[PDB]
Amino acid sequence: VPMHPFVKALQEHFTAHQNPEKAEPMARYMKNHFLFLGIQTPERRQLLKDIIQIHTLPDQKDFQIIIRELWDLPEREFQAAALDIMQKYKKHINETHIPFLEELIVTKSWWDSVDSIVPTFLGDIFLKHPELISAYIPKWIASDNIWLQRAAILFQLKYKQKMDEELLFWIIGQLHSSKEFFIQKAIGWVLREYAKTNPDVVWEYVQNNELAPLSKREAIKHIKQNYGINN
DNA sequence: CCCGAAGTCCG
DNA sequence: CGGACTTTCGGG
Ligand SMILES: Cc1cnc(N)c2[nH]cnc12
Repeated sequence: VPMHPFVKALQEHFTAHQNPEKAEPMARYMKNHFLFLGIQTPERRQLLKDIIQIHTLPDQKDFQIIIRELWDLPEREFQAAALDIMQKYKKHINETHIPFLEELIVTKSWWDSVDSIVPTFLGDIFLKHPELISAYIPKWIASDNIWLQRAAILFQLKYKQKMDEELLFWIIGQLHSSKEFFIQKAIGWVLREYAKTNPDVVWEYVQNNELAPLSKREAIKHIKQNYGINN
């Protein structure tokens, strides 16, 4: 069975505009976990738009197929384009897609893909269906996979006043002893972000609960101005 | 335009 | 450890 023609067309068009000179630093930035074609986001977006204009966006019946086929291509720009394409099918994504999104998180995993899946696609799903959080979050925290652990921390990133504080702090408590940078930093990020909504609660939490030094420092990067730094 | 959100390099 | 500094991206 041949590659979906939309994916084949995207692959041809991206490859025709590859930049090996830019690809080397782009790959280094991701610690050489991936090959790159060397195409940065503004051009990558336009090349995708070109193919949509010529071929049209595929029927929704092929949405998951398109994403998987792009996920399986070696160069990282194809996963970035896959995420761009998933946004175009946003109105068709629902709670039944959580396992599909899980599988994207744990394949070709790095912060650039995971941080574009979790606070947006998964965040929106669990905002609408909070009763499903406990069907996934405990497993993610218990898993050996640091990207599922990061997903548990960051899916509420953008919730603002809809933040479940008890849940957030319970999740952070479960993961606060992790020595993994991407967990310590995720804890720092979600606390820093939620502090924009409720600084008093974040300040009290970080002053009175154990956190990795990196997590605490990132959490209070801004709000330490509001409370001061005691001698 | 601005500002706020991984990486290297150094003490 | 944390500060200083870097480019790239998204949002205002
Ligand atoms: C995630 C992140 C944070 N801070 C910066 N100054 C960055 N530059 C590029 N990505 C960045």
